Amino acid sequence: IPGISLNEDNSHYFYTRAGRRLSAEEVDSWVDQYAGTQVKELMLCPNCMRTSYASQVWDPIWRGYDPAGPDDQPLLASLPPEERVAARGWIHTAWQLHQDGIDIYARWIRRCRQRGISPWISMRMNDVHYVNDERCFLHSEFWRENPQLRRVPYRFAEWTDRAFDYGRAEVREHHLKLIRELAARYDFDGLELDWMRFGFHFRPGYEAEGAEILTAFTAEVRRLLDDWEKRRGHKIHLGARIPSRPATALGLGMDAVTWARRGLVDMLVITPFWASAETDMPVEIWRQLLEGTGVTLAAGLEVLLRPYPDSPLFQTNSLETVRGAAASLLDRGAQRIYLFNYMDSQTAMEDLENYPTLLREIGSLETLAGKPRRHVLTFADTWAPGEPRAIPLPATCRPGEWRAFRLHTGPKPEPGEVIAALGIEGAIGPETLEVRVNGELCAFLGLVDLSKPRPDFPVYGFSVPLAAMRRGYNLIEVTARQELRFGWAEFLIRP
Amino acid sequence: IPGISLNEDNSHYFYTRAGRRLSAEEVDSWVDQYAGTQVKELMLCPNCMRTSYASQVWDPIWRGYDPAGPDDQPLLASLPPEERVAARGWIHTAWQLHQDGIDIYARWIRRCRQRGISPWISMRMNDVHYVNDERCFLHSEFWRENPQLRRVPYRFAEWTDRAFDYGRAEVREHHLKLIRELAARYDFDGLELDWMRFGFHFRPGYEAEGAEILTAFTAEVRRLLDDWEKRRGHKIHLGARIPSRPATALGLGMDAVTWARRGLVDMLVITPFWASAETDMPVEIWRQLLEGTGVTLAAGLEVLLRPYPDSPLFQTNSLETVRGAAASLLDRGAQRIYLFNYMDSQTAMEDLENYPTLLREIGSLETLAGKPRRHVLTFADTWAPGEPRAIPLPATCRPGEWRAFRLHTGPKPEPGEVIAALGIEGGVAIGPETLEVRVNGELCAFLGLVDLSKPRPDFPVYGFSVPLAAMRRGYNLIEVTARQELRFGWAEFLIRP
Ligand SMILES: O=C(CO)N[C@H]1[C@H]([C@H](O)[C@H](O)CO)O[C@](O)(C(=O)O)C[C@@H]1O
Ligand SMILES: O=C(CO)N[C@H]1[C@H]([C@H](O)[C@H](O)CO)O[C@](O)(C(=O)O)C[C@@H]1O
Repeated sequence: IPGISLNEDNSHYFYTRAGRRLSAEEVDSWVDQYAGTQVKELMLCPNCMRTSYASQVWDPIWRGYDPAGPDDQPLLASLPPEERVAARGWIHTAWQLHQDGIDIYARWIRRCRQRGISPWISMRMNDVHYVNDERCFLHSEFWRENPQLRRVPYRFAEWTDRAFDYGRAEVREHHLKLIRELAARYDFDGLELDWMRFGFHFRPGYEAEGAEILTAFTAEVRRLLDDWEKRRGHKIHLGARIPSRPATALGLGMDAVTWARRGLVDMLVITPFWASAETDMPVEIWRQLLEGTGVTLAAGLEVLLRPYPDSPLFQTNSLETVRGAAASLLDRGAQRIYLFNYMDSQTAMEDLENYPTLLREIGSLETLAGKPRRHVLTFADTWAPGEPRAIPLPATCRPGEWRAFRLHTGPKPEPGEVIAALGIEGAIGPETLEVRVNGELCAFLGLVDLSKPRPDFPVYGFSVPLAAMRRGYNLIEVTARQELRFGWAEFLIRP
Repeated sequence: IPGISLNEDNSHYFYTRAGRRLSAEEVDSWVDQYAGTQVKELMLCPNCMRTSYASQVWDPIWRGYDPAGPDDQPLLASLPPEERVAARGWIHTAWQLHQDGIDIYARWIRRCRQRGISPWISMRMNDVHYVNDERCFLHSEFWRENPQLRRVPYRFAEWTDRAFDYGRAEVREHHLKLIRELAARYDFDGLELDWMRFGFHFRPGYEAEGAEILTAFTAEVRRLLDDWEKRRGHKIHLGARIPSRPATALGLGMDAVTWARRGLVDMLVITPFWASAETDMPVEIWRQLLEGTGVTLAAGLEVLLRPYPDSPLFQTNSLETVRGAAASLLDRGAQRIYLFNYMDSQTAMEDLENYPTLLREIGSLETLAGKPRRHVLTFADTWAPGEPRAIPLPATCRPGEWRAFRLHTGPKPEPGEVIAALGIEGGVAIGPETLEVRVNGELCAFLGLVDLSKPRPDFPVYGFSVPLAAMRRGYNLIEVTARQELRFGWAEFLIRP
């Protein structure tokens, strides 16, 4: 079966377990929820601009920390009073584990290997959370002291504006120092260069030179791990997270076809940044690009599910919507489903009771088969600077005009019900819309009470004749008698 | 050098030479203007829904024609009186040629090799001109009698709604009858399948089964040409015209990577349909996709240059703007520049005096190098039904907001002037500090209003002096912020040593 790669971020475990002395036994139990599922690999993130373990070459999260002191101390001063409580949870929990001689990543790796999971280290290569606050606890003293090493000096409109420029040798050396320590300190099966935090690593306009620079950096990483294979006596993998379309990937200085062909990486994770999980990604094109290279292609899901970038909705995926994306992507040739931000609490799916069910279904077409699923239209949140953007929603239809929406619904539906659903933003009757799926007339059903995630405007349901649906993309065509704007579209498949 | 491939359409010669009695010598003389140029292959197109030659298996353009009759005769009755004169120039020149025992395509093929040019035939697979007019002279009787074989029966909002559905067996057989006759009648160096007239071949939603079907159809074509290889005593090439981006090509049922890997085709032309040349096409991606297949990748240019699909401007490329596109696409790895609608008259660049210079320059970075060129921002006119569209212009900038435009300018600039030029739509006057323009992060000095040569917008264009050493090989980034709300309708890089 393809199976699941699940990412545990750098902060979550420390935020959620704060205020309790953690025993080695408890730390170990975290790995156990993942045993005997479709999870093949845990990607354990130990860093932002700072480490959550006791690094000797970077700043740990607790550098500057007074354990005994009040919340209002120099490290937390720049935060509002209530946000210091959460930040100090992370800082104090990670500190107290060090004090107790517990290395969390050393214990998780060891427990993974007992429970038949492959343990990975995922490194955040260029995290910029809260760089609007130059005094923030989670920035490195290296970032604070070296404003000249940033990507964009002439403006500050986005956090990525203040990310590090890997065009600079001092910047590449800074990140290679952590990878050198991480190789030494931890015997992991694989290192995953998480380029997708936050995906922007070069001066605007120098991305072509950047592609050469990143390919050369990757080669140095692979050479280092080749040396640790001998010391460690087992193969060590190298993977990377990159954008969802191949033109955007190259446009952000990530030429992965070259990394693959030169044998530098053996896994690639195509993924959005954050704003929504892309239900539509061109997997088939990447498979053709990567033919013969021995690289596993993983399709990355994010937790949010949102219809367009300006939407005020911030709801997460549900078991049904993840079943929809999983079936789609596996059908298109994904060799792994990768879950970022699907954790056991706080940053997680809102229907959390379904978590164990999810970890045992979405890694295979046979386990998803004949279970209800939802294929929601969304959008690509990440484009190279000045690259034309393609955003389906929202969509206006004037009187007598036609609008089409293609949605990837993966395997041909089993015997059962198929609904096409359309949310209208801003007053329709049953004859205002004519809806066809693959040419075929769909019967009006009336208003549909959607489970979360759902818009906050009316959703109208159309009955699709079962035999209309095909394998892969499905085409919703509509014409309106009155001017309307669409803000949501999905297929629901219910055997 | 990569060189040029140049497409002569099915109608143009007959339109422009109408009302002269043509001799064999004159007919031969057409090829001669392409001799001693960077043109390597003439793509000769003999068909729409009707052939311009005397077919035995399809309708010639003159089926139903009364040579002696008046303009107002059955074949032309459906047309406005003025439009009848031009239509009949096409029908009567193609008819008279046949009456005088001249097969125009036989003669062009022969002359081509006398002149060192490789001659190709280029078939239009699904032309739909004027299908709003059910009684139009240039439709096949097969098309008129078989409305059930069209793509879309539930509406007529575009010509492509009445295109044929290649998902049907009877449609494939109809187009395979023409290929079988073309391979028998003409000794060509290769056949091009022109899928991009007009690009839409399948019922909306069935493009996945369409891909499997067109791959098998391409496999039958290749197998048939393998047979003719032994009869003709030399190699016959098979090529196709496909969309500009791999996701759209597959979405319209064209899996060219499979055609290339299975050895079905040895040339692919990536191209827009019509509405504008694309100056930005992902050549480098296609090159990675086709690696190890020996397929010749050609970048197709169209004659129109327009900034956005809803623009009312209909101006053609200039020598400078083709220099621009050509340099960009070669720099990116195009193994040929392919010209569509760049004829010798009527359907032609507006600066026609510069056509001989064009056919001697755009074929190599060496012959383009140091020469004035323009790199204009446009748009891709063709997307798969319901595929989201990425259109850069027009672009609104609110006060203190930033907008970026990435323009592919191919080779680094030689010692000279580089200008970023930006057209502002609407009735709003800017000051010289209204805009802040950066290229690859570097400030560009306001130059004032630019008087662009055609093609150009009908709204003010402002020029910014780019520091030379800012510019890089490949994509170059324009970043703009405005102190007042503005809409951009035009962007370019002008590079003049
Ligand atoms: O906000 C929290 C928990 O309070 N953690 C966030 C977490 C957090 O801000 C970082 O781990 C800080 O280094 O960041 C992410 O992992 C992310 O980058 O997508 C999402 C997660 O919700
Ligand atoms: O309209 C005319 C004749 O004046 N020729 C047009 C020509 C013409 O309509 C067709 O050859 C008729 O089948 O079509 C094209 O080649 C085209 O498809 O882009 C354009 C060309 O300008």
